[PDB]
Amino acid sequence: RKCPNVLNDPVNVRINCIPEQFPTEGICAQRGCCWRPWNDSLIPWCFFVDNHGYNVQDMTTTSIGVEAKLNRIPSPTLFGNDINSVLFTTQNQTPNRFRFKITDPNNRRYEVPHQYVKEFTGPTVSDTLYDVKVAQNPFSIQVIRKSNGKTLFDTSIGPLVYSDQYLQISARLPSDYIYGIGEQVHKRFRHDLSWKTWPIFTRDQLPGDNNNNLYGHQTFFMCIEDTSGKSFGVFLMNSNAMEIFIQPTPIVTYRVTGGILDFYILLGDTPEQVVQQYQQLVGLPAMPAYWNLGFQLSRWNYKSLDVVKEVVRRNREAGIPFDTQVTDIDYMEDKKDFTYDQVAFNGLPQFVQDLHDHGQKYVIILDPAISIGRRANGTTYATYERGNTQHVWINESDGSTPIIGEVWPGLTVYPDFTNPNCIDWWANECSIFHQEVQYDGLWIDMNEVSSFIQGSTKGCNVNKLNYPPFTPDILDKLMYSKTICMDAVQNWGKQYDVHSLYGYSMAIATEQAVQKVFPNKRSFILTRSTFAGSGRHAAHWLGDNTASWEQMEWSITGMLEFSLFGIPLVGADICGFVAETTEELCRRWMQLGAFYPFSRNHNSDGYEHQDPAFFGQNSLLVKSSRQYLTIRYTLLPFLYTLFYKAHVFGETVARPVLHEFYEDTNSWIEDTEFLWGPALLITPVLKQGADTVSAYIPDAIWYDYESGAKRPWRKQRVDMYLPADKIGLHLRGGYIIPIQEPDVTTTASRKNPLGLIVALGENNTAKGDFFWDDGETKDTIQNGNYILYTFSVSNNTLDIVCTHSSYQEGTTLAFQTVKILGLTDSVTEVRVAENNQPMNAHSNFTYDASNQVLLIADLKLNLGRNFSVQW
Ligand SMILES: *[C@@H]1O[C@H](CO)[C@@H](O[C@@H]2O[C@H](CO)[C@@H](O[C@@H]3O[C@H](CO)[C@@H](O)[C@H](O[C@H]4O[C@H](CO)[C@@H](O)[C@H](O)[C@@H]4O)[C@@H]3O)[C@H](O)[C@H]2NC(C)=O)[C@H](O)[C@H]1NC(C)=O
Ligand SMILES: *[C@@H]1O[C@H](CO)[C@@H](O[C@@H]2O[C@H](CO)[C@@H](O)[C@H](O)[C@H]2NC(C)=O)[C@H](O)[C@H]1NC(C)=O
Ligand SMILES: *[C@@H]1O[C@H](CO)[C@@H](O)[C@H](O)[C@H]1NC(C)=O
Ligand SMILES: *[C@@H]1O[C@H](CO)[C@@H](O)[C@H](O)[C@H]1NC(C)=O
Ligand SMILES: [Cl-]
Repeated sequence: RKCPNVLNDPVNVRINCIPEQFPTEGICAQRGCCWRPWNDSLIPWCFFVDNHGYNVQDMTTTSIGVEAKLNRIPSPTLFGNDINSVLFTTQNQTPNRFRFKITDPNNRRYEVPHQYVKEFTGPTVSDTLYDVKVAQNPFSIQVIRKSNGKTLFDTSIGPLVYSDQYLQISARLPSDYIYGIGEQVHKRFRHDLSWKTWPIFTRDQLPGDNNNNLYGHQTFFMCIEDTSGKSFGVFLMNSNAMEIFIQPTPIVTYRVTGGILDFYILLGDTPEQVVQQYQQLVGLPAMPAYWNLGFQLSRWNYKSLDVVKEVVRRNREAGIPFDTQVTDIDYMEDKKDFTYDQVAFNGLPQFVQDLHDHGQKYVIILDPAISIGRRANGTTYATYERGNTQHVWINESDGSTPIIGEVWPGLTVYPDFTNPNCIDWWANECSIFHQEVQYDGLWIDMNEVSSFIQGSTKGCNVNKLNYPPFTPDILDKLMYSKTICMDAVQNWGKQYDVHSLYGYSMAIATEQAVQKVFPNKRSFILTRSTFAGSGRHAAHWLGDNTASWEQMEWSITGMLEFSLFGIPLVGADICGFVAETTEELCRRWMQLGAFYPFSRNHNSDGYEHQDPAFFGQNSLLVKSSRQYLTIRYTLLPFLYTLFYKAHVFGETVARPVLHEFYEDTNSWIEDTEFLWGPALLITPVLKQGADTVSAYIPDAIWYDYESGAKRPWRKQRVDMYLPADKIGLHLRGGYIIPIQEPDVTTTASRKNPLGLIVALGENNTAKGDFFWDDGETKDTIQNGNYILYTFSVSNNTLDIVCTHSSYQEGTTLAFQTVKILGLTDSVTEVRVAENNQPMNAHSNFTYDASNQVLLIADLKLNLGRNFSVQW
């Protein structure tokens, strides 16, 4: 009896027993599964029922959870090499965090050498939010929210399959609303449940309208259980190539090509809390330098320093705020790291001095792969000589011959960033180069790792690693496609196991380079490839996008997913990397892009210039771009405080509407607009030819940003008028945000007067806060060298409370302007008290009753002190 008892079984709960090929009766019979072909090709024709799996043999309680020996039910194999006996272990890590793993007690299988996640042995946790039930015949696990008895994660729906190069487990989930998994192009933030496959294996590929695995390896996803906001997260700690399959019910199935099963289930009262718990586990995001938040200009192939200078000149002339000039691989001599082109980039050091004189920053690209060739003068490439002497390279399977691939400079060897000696070499290369070219930050690219020859110069050995028995739906269906051989050797292990950790290890390595090059500074690291917890070391951008309306639209989902992944400094190539942009598209994308946490206009090789001033000093594009970038720069104290909260508490920066308005099921699918923290709603034009956007307005009071006027919209879908020069910007009632008088660089804006915008809620209250430090020193938060404020308004009294003050230079700044929105009662008098001394009349205010706005001007409320302001 291989089949269910009823002839018309529930099809949505069929678990595919022939996941990898078109279903045939013979293969189904040979695998011992149930054959029932269907109306279509979405529903499985061959499925498992209870034919495969494991039984519990012995189970005992430990001080921190459970341990069960599992024995395999003696059925036919799927892909060979079954592990007959397996050890199931659980850990009640915190009240919100549950962990289980399934290992081989007789063979120490590959485990991810994560540099943050720690060994756990205690302390024993008395009151957990989760209950865990383990069924014995067959083996299954149920994770239950104790408060309402709701099962969150239920594996009894399918078998445990555990074999050397194929691991499989499924879980039924309690709601139809799931978010996360990457890096792929999802198009929609909320997951399509209709039989979708998501492959995960770091890969250099242009994002497009398909399910390809792209640059990062992110298994995390979360699920909102109900309108209460209760939510949970599922994280698999495994870096092997895999597929995540989603079907209606919903059921999620993992199909993984190696390693162990090591799952974390994370409970939260809200979706934001789930994300916070996730970051608590894998590592809180790095605090960026304040300048990282400035607008960046960039393109592949400016071709000469003369062109770079002209681009800089024209955008300065237009008054485009921008902190940073980025230079791509053309700055190098013949695309070799740690060189610059003495011909086309003659005078580069003096150009960097000019940037620095204008208070601007210079960022360079670095690729991991090192040329095996000579320099242009015929001399040895010292970077390679020194790498050879230090034995820093990834080796062939022989464990002694460096593997040769190909990238930009030609044939290349690959640093093993997991090797301590390689980290030192790299730090030393960055330091040597910084004496020649005084760059301020680093963009680390092609670190999947990418290769333009398949596997290596010698091809690949035909073995089980380069050609596994199960191949997930990865692009090309070939493990070593666009990368190095699976049997290549690193300090952390075989490429088969550690491939997806290359970008992760390189960011760690480059973080240590930064500490050598810029002692005790944050600098900037932008990475292409990421793994779980990469946000602790770097920023990310969505990679090599295209100049189309669709790609602009999809960038919001892309951004939001990385927020979930705890990589808050994220954005897309504004105006589009591949292809020529149009004036309309670039103007719209500049508006939206001013509100990416990471804001950079970047262009591919050979297409027309798309920096803002190129469209004309008097263009509508320059005017619109200058205006929204000035708004961005004005809001940087607010944005920066969000990054402080991400770094310390795991809160998101660019935030899904769902995170604030989960009580409203309309927010569950909302992905064409987003929030900065809880307080600012950004609604872009995303369709060619449009001056009107169908927008969902959540259940809050909203004030138009530019005019302060209350919108007559609440908890409704509106047709928002947004003509050519307008993007939708609304402030939410109940929040107080800090601002600073803007300038064209953050270097200048940081010296300017501060202000506060109070957007009053329904009961005329509001709250918020403000973090301020030197903007650059690593560990200011750890060492307590910062200023911290809370703000609170009720009944026409603003309280400004300094809860921490240990940054003397911050003290030279002052709040000089207070704006109150939605103020319904007239103002007779404004009074100010400092440090609980008596109130003095303040004469400079304007009460606009038509607009309900109170402007209080010419204040001098110095940072470091407490104030009260009454109207
Ligand atoms: C902002 O200012 C407004 C004034 O415009 C101010 O409103 C007042 O608040 C108090 C509450 O602190 C109200 O007093 C309550 O009145 C209701 C009847 O209307 C009673 O039910 C309440 O008694 C209960 O609660 C007490 C505890 O507060 C218990 O001791 C008692 O046994 C009862 O359980 C209570 O007396 C007052 O009526 C209003 N006035 C007006 C005009 O509405 C408001 O509190 C201020 N808001 C903030 C944020 O501070
Ligand atoms: C890759 O191959 C090189 C040898 O070509 C290995 O280099 C050794 O590195 C250690 C330092 O850690 C030296 O003490 C040895 O002398 C080196 N061996 C030789 C023969 O030069 C390197 O360890 C290999 N890397 C990996 C991870 O396999
Ligand atoms: C598929 O089959 C079932 C009964 O076997 C039927 O209810 C359903 O309508 C069929 N699907 C279609 C679209 O014909
Ligand atoms: C007060 O407002 C007036 C009106 O603009 C202005 O001229 C004056 O300089 C302001 N500032 C101070 C500090 O009083
Ligand atoms: Cl810095």
